[PDB]
Amino acid sequence: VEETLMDSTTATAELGWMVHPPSGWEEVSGYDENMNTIRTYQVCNVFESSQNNWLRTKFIRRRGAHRIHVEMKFSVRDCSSIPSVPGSCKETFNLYYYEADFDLATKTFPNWMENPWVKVDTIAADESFSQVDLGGRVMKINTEVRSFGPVSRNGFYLAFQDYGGCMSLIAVRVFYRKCPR
Amino acid sequence: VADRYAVYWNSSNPRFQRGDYHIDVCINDYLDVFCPHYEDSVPEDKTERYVLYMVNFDGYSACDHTSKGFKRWECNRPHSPNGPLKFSEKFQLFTPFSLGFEFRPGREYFYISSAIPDNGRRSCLKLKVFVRPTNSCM
Ligand SMILES: *[C@@H]1O[C@H](CO)[C@@H](O[C@@H]2O[C@H](CO)[C@@H](O[C@@H]3O[C@H](CO)[C@@H](O)[C@H](O)[C@H]3NC(C)=O)[C@H](O)[C@H]2NC(C)=O)[C@H](O)[C@H]1NC(C)=O
Ligand SMILES: [Zn+2]
Repeated sequence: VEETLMDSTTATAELGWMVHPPSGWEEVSGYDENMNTIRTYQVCNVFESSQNNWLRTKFIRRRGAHRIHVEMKFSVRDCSSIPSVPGSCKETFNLYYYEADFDLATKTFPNWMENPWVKVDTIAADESFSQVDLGGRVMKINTEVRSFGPVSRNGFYLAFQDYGGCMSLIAVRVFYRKCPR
Repeated sequence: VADRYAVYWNSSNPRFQRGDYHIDVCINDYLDVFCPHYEDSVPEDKTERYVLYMVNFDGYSACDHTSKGFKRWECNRPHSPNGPLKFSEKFQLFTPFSLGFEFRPGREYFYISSAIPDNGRRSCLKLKVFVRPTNSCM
């Protein structure tokens, strides 16, 4: 029933997603829950004030879906486990989407703000990491799933906004359900 | 250099032949390791392949990762598409991912490699990274 529209883990190359402020999100090599190598994104400008870092995915073809589901796997560092604690450090990030009939996204085109971008939600982690453990990684990657459904255009982009946290977007899986019944 | 330091990890590189290859960097600078790359017209015998390890000084000095290092990268694709296979390391203070790698100003870090087809594990190719103290970095 489930149909994947995009899955960052199957890239087997570079994601090449757009980063509005270059000094914010950046693409880096990472690991999957089942201990596998993939392409991930991270931000950690906890020493800089007024952070508003955006990350935009490639154009995602709709393929006959209206209700879109976004599965996000991520790690968020505990703000108290980072020495110089200003007070602006955060542990959440926002997810947005923008639909369009054509790619057309450039680097400026769709303004980088809540205005044109439609907010899906503020994503929080059930488990932030500080250190702990005494044998090896076993559980510290969060999984959050959200949905939205106006999507009527040929495709859409997804955007993630950070505002002063230290986090890593490990994977993003987008899918819809086209029930045979 | 600037902010990104390119390192061509092969035995023909004079920088490695002098055996004391090191780079002076500042927090948030990057290290880009370029694996040996050969066109398709090579019997893959003269083709160099390596496993790269991050080790401590003693491991660095002896060309031994055993009990003193972490396997870091694998230059196992001497025929990758878009140019040489490349691995990158950012000298960041805090990792946004569990037990990732963190670096500190004024400290030295080391990397060594062992040939895959194995030559002898003798005088390995190695690199020392000196992360400059805050006072030096602007
Ligand atoms: C073994 O190590 C050698 C020493 O590092 C490598 O030689 C370097 O190859 C680079 C190619 O990736 C050259 O860089 C640039 O390459 C582009 C190709 O797109 C050229 O146009 C540029 O002129 C060239 N130089 C720049 C930066 O403008 C390096 O110049 C070259 N270094 C030198 C002078 O030897 C070997 O490639 C590497 N070989 C193996 C076995 O993998
Ligand atoms: Zn030096």
